[PDB]
Amino acid sequence: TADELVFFVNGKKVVEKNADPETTLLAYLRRKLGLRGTKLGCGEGGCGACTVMLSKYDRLQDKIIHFSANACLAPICTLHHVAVTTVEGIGSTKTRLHPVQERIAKSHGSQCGFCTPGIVMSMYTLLRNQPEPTVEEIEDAFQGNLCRCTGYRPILQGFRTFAK
Amino acid sequence: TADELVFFVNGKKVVEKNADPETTLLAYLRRKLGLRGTKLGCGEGGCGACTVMLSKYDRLQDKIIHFSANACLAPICTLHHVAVTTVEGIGSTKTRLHPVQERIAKSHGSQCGFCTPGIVMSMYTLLRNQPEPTVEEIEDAFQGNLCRCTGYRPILQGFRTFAK
Amino acid sequence: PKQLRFEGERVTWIQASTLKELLDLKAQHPEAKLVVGNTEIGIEMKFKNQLFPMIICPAWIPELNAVEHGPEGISFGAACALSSVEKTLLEAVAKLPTQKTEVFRGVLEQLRWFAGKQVKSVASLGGNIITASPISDLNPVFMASGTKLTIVSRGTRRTVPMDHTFFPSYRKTLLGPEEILLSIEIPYSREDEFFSAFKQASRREDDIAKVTCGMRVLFQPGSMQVKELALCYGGMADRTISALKTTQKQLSKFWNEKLLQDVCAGLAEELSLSPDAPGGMIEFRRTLTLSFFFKFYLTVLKKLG
Amino acid sequence: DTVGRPLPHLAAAMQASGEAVYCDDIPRYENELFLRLVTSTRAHAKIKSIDVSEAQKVPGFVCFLSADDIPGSNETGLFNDETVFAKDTVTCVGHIIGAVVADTPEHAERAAHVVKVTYEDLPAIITIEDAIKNNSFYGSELKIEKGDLKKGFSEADNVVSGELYIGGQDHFYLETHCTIAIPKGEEGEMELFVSTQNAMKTQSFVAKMLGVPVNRILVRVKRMGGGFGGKETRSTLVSVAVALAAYKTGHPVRCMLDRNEDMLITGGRHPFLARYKVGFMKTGTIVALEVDHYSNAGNSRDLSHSIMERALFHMDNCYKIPNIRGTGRLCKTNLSSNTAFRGFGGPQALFIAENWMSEVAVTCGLPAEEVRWKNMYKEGDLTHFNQRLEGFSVPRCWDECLKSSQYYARKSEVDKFNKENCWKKRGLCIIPTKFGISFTVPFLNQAGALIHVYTDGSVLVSHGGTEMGQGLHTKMVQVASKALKIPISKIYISETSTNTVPNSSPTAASVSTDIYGQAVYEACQTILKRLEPFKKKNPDGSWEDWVMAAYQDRVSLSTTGFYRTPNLGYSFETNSGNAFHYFTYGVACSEVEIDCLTGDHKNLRTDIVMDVGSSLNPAIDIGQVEGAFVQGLGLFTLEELHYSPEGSLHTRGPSTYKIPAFGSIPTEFRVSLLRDCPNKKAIYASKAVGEPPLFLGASVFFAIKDAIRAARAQHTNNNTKELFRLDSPATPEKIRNACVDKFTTLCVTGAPGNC
Amino acid sequence: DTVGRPLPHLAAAMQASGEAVYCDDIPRYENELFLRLVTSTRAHAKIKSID
Amino acid sequence: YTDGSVLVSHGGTEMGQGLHTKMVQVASKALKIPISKIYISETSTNTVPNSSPTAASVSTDIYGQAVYEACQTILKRLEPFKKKNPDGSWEDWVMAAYQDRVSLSTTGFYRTPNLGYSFETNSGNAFHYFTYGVACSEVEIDCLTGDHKNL
Ligand SMILES: Cc1cc2nc3c(=O)[nH]c(=O)nc-3n(C[C@H](O)[C@H](O)[C@H](O)COP(=O)(O)OP(=O)(O)OC[C@H]3O[C@@H](n4cnc5c(N)ncnc54)[C@H](O)[C@@H]3O)c2cc1C
Ligand SMILES: Nc1nc2c(c(=O)[nH]1)N[C@H]1C(S)=C(S)[C@@H](COP(=O)(O)O)O[C@H]1N2
Ligand SMILES: O=c1[nH]c(=O)c2nccnc2[nH]1
Ligand SMILES: O=c1[nH]c(=O)c2nccnc2[nH]1
Ligand code: MOS
Ligand code: MOS
Ligand code: FES
Ligand code: FES
Ligand code: FES
Ligand code: FES
Ligand SMILES: [Ca+2]
Repeated sequence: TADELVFFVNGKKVVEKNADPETTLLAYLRRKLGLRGTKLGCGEGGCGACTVMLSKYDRLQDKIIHFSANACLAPICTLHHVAVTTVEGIGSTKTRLHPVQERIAKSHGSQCGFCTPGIVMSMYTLLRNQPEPTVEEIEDAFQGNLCRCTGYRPILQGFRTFAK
Repeated sequence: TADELVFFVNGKKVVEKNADPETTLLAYLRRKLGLRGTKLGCGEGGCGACTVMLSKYDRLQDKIIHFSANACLAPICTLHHVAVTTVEGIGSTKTRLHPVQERIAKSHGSQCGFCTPGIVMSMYTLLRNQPEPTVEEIEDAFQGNLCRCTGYRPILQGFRTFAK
Repeated sequence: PKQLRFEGERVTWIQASTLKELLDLKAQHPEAKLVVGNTEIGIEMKFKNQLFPMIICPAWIPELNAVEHGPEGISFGAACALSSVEKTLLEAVAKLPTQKTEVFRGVLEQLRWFAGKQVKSVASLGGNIITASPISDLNPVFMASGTKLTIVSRGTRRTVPMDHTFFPSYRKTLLGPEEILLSIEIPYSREDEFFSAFKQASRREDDIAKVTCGMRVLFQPGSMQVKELALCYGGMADRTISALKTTQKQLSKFWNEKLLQDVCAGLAEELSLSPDAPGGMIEFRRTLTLSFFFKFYLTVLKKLG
Repeated sequence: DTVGRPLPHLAAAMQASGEAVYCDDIPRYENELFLRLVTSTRAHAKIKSIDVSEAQKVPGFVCFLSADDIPGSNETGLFNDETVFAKDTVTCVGHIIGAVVADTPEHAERAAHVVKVTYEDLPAIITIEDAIKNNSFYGSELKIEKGDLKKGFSEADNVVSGELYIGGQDHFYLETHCTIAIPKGEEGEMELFVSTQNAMKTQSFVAKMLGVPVNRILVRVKRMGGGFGGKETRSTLVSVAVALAAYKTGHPVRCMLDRNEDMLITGGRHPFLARYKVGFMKTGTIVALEVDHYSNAGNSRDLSHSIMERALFHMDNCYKIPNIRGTGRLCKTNLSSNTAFRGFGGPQALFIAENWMSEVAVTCGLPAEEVRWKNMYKEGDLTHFNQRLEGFSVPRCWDECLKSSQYYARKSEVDKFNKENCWKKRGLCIIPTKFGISFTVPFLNQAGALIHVYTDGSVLVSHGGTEMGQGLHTKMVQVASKALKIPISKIYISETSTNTVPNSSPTAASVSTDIYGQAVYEACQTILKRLEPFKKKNPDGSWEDWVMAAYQDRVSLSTTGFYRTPNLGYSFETNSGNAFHYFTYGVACSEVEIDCLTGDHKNLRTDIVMDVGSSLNPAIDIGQVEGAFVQGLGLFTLEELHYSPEGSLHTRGPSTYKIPAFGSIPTEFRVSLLRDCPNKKAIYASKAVGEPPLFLGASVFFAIKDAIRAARAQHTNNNTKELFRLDSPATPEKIRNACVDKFTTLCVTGAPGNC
Repeated sequence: DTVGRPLPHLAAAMQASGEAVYCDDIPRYENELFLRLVTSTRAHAKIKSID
Repeated sequence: YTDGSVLVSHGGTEMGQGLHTKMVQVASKALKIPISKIYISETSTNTVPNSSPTAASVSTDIYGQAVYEACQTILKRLEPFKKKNPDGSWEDWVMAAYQDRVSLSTTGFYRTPNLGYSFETNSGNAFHYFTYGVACSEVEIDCLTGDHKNL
């Protein structure tokens, strides 16, 4: 005798009738839902390759709140009545890229590209909280995202255009 | 609340706790058991591409009886306590070929090779009932087995080597 | 919000809707593990291969998520995310007099280069405090400031200032087996009261040997004569520790060069490390403890001077 | 025609959208299983037993695989000194012993952890000093020796000598090792999908283990999320194990390593210990130099030998040294085997060099840029392995970098700051580099291509190189389009596979664009020659017109292309014959501020000028300048690997091992490509950019060492000609410890001492 | 040199054993779907609707 | 490959007629190596493009010529090493040619000569050659049923 876990991913309702307490969101996304845009880099919260946006009603603030999180650490069992947005939630070369995706691509902010969905989701999240951030706000958004390829310069530069 | 279906394939117990009366042994073997040497050529009993051997204990004869059958038409629901043998139960190039498999190959009895497992199981089933059969019996073995490629002569010739 | 129960291959998970439910559940299964952000328990389960058969998530409980302004300080529920703690403190700092926000500003300095946004958005206050890592960056600050801890079990409630006795041994706190941290009030600083917090910018072993500190002086009114002094350090032992021998010696002494020499002599001895202490970096760690105090000394003189 | 144009990485937009597929992003077969490796917890031990009782009870457990399950051979590795699975003895902590197969990777993890291995410890050797003491080496000493050392040491005003250690490095490719093996079921056939830079040795090694011909094994490599040399060889440790599980079960099997397994198992950059002795004039002119290099090679040979060779090739950096001896010894230790890492022994030898160079300047009391400039090769000069330097463009990079960095003016701002500030200091350093282009093994300097043109005019290029983010495929496409005279949108590269281009060299040594570029180019030339008659009869026709006519005339629209690098073959007996085809050059200027009380530092500004000949893609190439530079800043300043006494790696993820982050990069980060210098050795006059700019991150290291000399002048003594050992990485610990003052000595306390 | 010799078909042994993989014998991906054509029952006709 | 094993790929597909068996026999003969060193896995658009269907009975003719050509190319390349080492094995010449940065991979191609019939003018060859045969059969019919046996 056990409850159903109900949550949303890129706007679609997920009802999981047999949630295992030990299931992380990254494992569910990739291996149950088939959305492999979100990556495993470390499994320990350091690199942000598994970065998603989460949205929930904060029954206190009023407010739907939007924030980022590491999917490799997020138990799906915390996520009852929570909304997840992944890289595929924001746009695609099949329909239209999100402006975040287009800019990091055209600015040479992407090499191997493994770190890129994470950074796109940290940048996407900032924009949902602050559609006119400062340059300082843009840099600190990525405190939790690592890139081994680019030396970071081109990423910040492409995104400065979102500032003011 | 519904009963378990218990048969055997290639000596291995299958326990199907949820048998659909509509499931054929051909579909179950290929699509549930992962055993694809038994083939679909018609779904109506005329080509024998799907030929398997079945064995049951006869309560009366004592005797375990062996016969051939078209897996495309055999409901798995009729197979309770029946033992199935397919082309992969009798030999393989990874272990050792059964004489039948070796003979049809070396006689040039196999061109595209699609009818070959079913022909093998027809011949294997004959030999399992009559270890030294007649040339007459050899041929009637293959009444419900079609081959589009060979013109049949090499199959029969390669297999005559079992009479005498 | 109704309580939810999930069951896996090895683990039972209970999503508590209500404070009363949590305290009943913890009374029945005092060995049950709470999980809020999982930024610590997910590491233990994955990497240290701990199994916790019974998990209670108390994240939905208002209280535990409340932010309360009082006359002594700003109180945060234990399930509050470090991002919210951070947002509320920054707001307090921009709005109040410098002299009331001395402690809020060392909390903020420790949060500065702490993980990243993903971690801070889900890591709770309480999880940090009760994890009691030797290298927690917040525990030294809560200790040096006497941050008050409201602690509750089914039919008990107590509020205790954090002090050196809160951490008896490696990764243990002075909570009985049925108590939960409810809330944490981070104090305004008073007249004649100055606070600094510092950290080593190298971690190299999973939970040891990264120097981190909260430092607090309160002077007699209008003076440079010490009334209270607290210097607390992570990364110098298997727990957060306070240099109490050293600081007791400075009571009623004056903020000067001899005070500087006496504290540093006091520290070199009281926090001294075996040539074989876990973590290595024996001389660097000794030098940081003294060097972080020098910085505090010079800063305090500037807030005076 | 897009060559020379800043065209973004072809896959960039799909990478940003999460649509770009990496090995583990590949959907699973309904029957696909998961492998987890079982690995030594001991540095050197005999295996007494393995008990899998408890692992057998984990839901979904399939099997435990060990050395005895192997049909072909248990003998593996580039030099045949490794096991696939350790048999009787383990010889490092990540040493592969077996593998667990299960139905989920969660179940494979859970089962592997509960496998009981019983051991009996054996005397271990971990450090370079453990190994020298025990003469535990691979092979015999290697050497370049030109001139008379006892005699250069005798015309010499000053002789300085010392020891220097440089720490290793983890590749930290964002995507860890990953293989999928699909057993076909017929004839031994198996198709593998792998994050590897070396699909040929993956193919050979799997076939060898299985005891089947190479022609049975297809390896396909679409992309890696990073390689950095760490996937040039050690990928086979995963690939071979997963192939064996595929063989044994007859099901598809995958494994992607978790970060902590990856850092333990698959090795990294070699730690080097150097002992050096330099002789020089009061002038700073170098007269003799002797260096003995010791690399920590770990528990198998791998690529260690040729790493040591490239090191000795780079021991001069950019400096004419008339008398010179440099040896190299490969230490055999109980650690994970170390491997290729961007620069490939180059950054280490080149660091050792700027180190003694920095001392020469200090000893002579002269300005660093002067002692470096004075000692620089001149265009035409011979190196110590006797190769000539043609198009030696360092002096240009140098003068331009000094000017564009405003070096002389900033060196004064720096001295002004050091006078005004007691507890923080600033450092400034301008450092040159040259890096030799070619595999050091002549037979790896070969490359294939295979081009088809389809009857719509669409073109599929296949070459032997792999995409790991460097934009190889992008550059191959810009070339093919240039050479065929059609837009890039008509051309496509899908993947790398052993069935389209056989016998490929790893994608390594920074030469892929040169050698696949040539292969591709030649295949395009063959195709254009086949098309000439149709161009002739229809001069206004379109490419599609000529293709259809060629096809209807039964002219073949598919060809191989190939390239060998000419006139290569250096000798170690004889000390002669070209080691390299050419050299890439650059200069970097960096400025830092150190906090002398904490050991923290800020990277304030860096200016790089790099000679990359005529750039195929200025955007890709600048991007490589930047990323290589930032990875060398990691090596020299941040990245520190740390082991227990008994040989076990403590630093096994991002919380304990620190690669550069967003906020680690210089506040002002400026990179220029040297204009107007056509390179005639390589495709369309371009130069290898991959590994060359990495050692330029050492300019941050030497600016920090400069900041420290300024802190020691302040608090420790009055000797401005002092020499102090600063090892690499210059971590906060090393920096703080070096700024000797009232705190490091005791005080101030009042305590005598110092200082 | 086997040119001119009665060499058996290279795959015949595997065809006899049921190991030779024909197109439908290829394993399915976990998410693999199946298609069934919808076909005219009239020799010549306008399609007026499909429900 | 460097173990001396050969992978052959050609335009033609296997449908039971033993095409791959006959390309293996041709390539072995052309290379002068045992058939057991040569393998053909399958036919694909990324190895041989723009292929004709395997049809008109000509697959052995035209592929066997394409295979032969490419085998000749390999022999020409392996020649210098065979000369340098007359007494060694196939594997020795192959490894030798690899270390010497000789390419062990090539395409072949073949275009049937002198074809091209005109329906206006009624000239030019339609065919390359003709295959011929004769059969004699005996049958017995049942006049009362319409049945028959082929004797
Ligand atoms: C990448 C990364 C970087 C980090 N960097 C730092 C850093 O720089 N400095 C630092 O100090 N920390 C750091 N941390 C630690 C982090 O701040 C703590 O992991 C986190 O705050 C724990 O909170 P949580 O909600 O995630 O705890 P959980 O993992 O959910 O729980 C942790 C522990 O607290 C208990 N618990 C939770 N709430 C209560 C309660 N109300 N009463 C009693 N027990 C409770 C649980 O039982 C468990 O034992 C880092 C972690 C990560 C992943
Ligand atoms: N983004 C990215 N850039 C990279 C690497 C990588 O793995 N990812 N590898 C480096 C190394 S070690 C080398 S030699 C080259 C390899 O390819 P090239 O030969 O085309 O430059 O890329 C360099 N730049
Ligand atoms: O096997 C290798 N041999 C080499 O000589 C070499 N040189 C540079 C980079 N990788 C290399 N790899
Ligand atoms: O276009 C074709 N012309 C032919 O003669 C032919 N012959 C046999 C099979 N397909 C064929 N196709
Ligand atoms: O030679 Mo760059 O791949 S290691
Ligand atoms: O020519 Mo056979 O395909 S009609
Ligand atoms: S995978 Fe690295 S933080 Fe989640
Ligand atoms: S692009 Fe490779 S890690 Fe960022
Ligand atoms: S498939 Fe033809 S008889 Fe069963
Ligand atoms: S061999 Fe083709 S149908 Fe019998
Ligand atoms: Ca190396």
